[PDB]
Amino acid sequence: VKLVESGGGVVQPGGSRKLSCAASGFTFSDYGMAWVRQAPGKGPEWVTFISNMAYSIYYADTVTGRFTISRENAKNTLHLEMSSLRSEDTAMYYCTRAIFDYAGYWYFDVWGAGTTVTVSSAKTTAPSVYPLAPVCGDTTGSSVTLGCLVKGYFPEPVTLTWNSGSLSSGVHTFPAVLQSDLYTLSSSVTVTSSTWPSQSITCNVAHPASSTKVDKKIEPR
Amino acid sequence: SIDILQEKEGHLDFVIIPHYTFLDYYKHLSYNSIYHKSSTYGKYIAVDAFIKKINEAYDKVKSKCNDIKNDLIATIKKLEHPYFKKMMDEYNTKKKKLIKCIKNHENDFNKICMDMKNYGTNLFEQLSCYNNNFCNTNGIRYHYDEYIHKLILSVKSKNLNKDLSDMTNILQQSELLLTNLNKKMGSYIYIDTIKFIHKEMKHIFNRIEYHTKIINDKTKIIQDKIKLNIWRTFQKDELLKRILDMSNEYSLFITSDHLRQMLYNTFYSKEKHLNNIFHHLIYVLQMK
Amino acid sequence: DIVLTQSPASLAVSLGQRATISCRASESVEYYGTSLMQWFQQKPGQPPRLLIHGASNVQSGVPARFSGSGSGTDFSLNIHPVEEDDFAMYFCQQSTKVPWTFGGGTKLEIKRADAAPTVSIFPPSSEQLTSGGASVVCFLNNFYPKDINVKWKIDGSERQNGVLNSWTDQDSKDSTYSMSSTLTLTKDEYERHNSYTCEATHKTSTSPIVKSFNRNE
Repeated sequence: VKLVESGGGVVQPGGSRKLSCAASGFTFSDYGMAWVRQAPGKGPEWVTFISNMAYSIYYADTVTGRFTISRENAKNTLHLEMSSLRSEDTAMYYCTRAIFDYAGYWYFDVWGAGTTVTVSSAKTTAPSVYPLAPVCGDTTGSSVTLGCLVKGYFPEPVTLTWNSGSLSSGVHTFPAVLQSDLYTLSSSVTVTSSTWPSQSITCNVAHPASSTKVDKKIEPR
Repeated sequence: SIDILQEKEGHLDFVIIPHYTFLDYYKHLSYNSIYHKSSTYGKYIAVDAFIKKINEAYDKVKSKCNDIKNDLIATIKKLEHPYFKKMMDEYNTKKKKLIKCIKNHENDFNKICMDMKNYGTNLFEQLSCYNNNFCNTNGIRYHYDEYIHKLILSVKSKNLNKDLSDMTNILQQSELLLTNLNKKMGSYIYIDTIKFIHKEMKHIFNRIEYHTKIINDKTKIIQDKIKLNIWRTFQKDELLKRILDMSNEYSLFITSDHLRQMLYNTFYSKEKHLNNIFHHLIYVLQMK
Repeated sequence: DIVLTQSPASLAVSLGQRATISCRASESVEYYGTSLMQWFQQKPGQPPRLLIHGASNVQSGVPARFSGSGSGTDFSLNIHPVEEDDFAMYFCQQSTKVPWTFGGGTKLEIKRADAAPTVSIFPPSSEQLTSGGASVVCFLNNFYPKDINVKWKIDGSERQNGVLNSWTDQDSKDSTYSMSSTLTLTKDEYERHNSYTCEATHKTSTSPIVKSFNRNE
């Protein structure tokens, strides 16, 4: 029983988008269907519902007049026409199958993997990659920690590796945070003290959208 | 429109005619929906339960009118048993007060009806066929046989035309007994109640006559139509339109059968009160 | 609109123990003797998964260790015994009145030994200074519990402005948490101060963990 959402991507504010959802593994026309969205770091928010034959259609007040749910039963497809997109509409959009329980209620049992809609005016910008070496005159320890700062890119994602992927243990790559339209990310690598700088450490950042790949070797201050 | 019914002495209930028809129409949709397929038959337990929860909820909204209804019963108690001016005005205000109470609980009644429409339309929407061009009609056939057929026979075994002839006869007799009855002092309170009860009885008669016409019209239409939707298949849309048409026919038929019976009982409860007052005039006071 | 308030916001539990999470509705979610309360489980980067639907109805395929109870406005999800795959987010949802609402969520996390954060401070890279910016980065790695407070101090005075924080989720293999704190100034501002400090407040010590450097030392 599968639900597959398509149509996501970047939309500029005030823009529109159409989302599709392909259903397989069941008789699509035998179920109510819905869209539920999830903003980054937030819980699910129900947006719209369509019954089996579209007799009942519901909307969240936050979406009312701007979004339109529809269905093509013969093609196993659920549609979502989005129209006056604001920054607040940025979310993972889920498609859900609804069961009508004979006690008189609807519940969502099957959900798809989702499709991301990013509502932003930001242009695609390659990130600035910075090598972070430790402070001077530090006390001797058994391990060193090095960093990499990835500033001002759009859109997500970026791919950050250490030594072209050969360094993975002792690695912490922090989730990207929005700083005035652009994303920023950080990563640290901790190795045994005696091995750095003797056995070199390089940060590698790939940003597919801007088709850039950048290397920044960490060198003592 | 509201119909007030007094089936037994001391008992008084009302029916919101459109609500009864509406609630019943959605009951038939729900059943036609689950009986269409052999795999959904076992859902009768769940459907019987939801419909029961809605009727009991609707009854809980009318049971919250019981104070004003019992106040009207006590006024009727005084009117029916004098053994009339202020009593006639007393009756009309308590009646208008009850009608006003039913209007005030409209929002409460409407939601239960709306909850039943949502349930009924949802079950019906879920009606599927193995081949949409060749939909089976076994559901329509089963539903008619088990919920409707026994009611058509019940109506055919009874003689409703005779019932109206026997009701006019009782009305004709009281009109004659009032006129061809020697005038007497102190009988005024009783003569006024008889003339009053007789009017209410003529009003009850007109309603029974109106409902019997619907029962007779619907009994032929149901029997004729059922023959055309029974031992065959339809394209899905035609099957659905055919189920909708039968539910409307059934709901109107059931509603007025239910009301004829209740009004028949109220014509005879009020007839018992005419027999008693005339008995008091002839025996307690002897008015030849 | 029905407001579903979930409690606690986070719950730490050990393997084999009971986890009881609760939900409270603004008004009755009952509809003809049925409490229309759904429960969902959600793991990072995965859609929600249905667990319970009729306040008490366990979905087919959902293991017997999950159970739901309550009515009206008070509902609870019970997981007993807790297993490795049970650490996730849990949301409640009502379908009695539209808009259909979900709770804020309860994160069920694994209990592990307290671990003091390992703090590292990084002055801006020379490359960033030539471009006119100056980000001071502070890494607070492998700590437990989750709760941590980071304060930036410039010449002993606290700086709240220009601070961006990022927090990892509970680690899959070690069950710890990590945090990144970035204080961003312009090169102009940076070259006007000498002492840069990040102070970490965490249950592992009453006194904060301080990491500092003096500009050009």
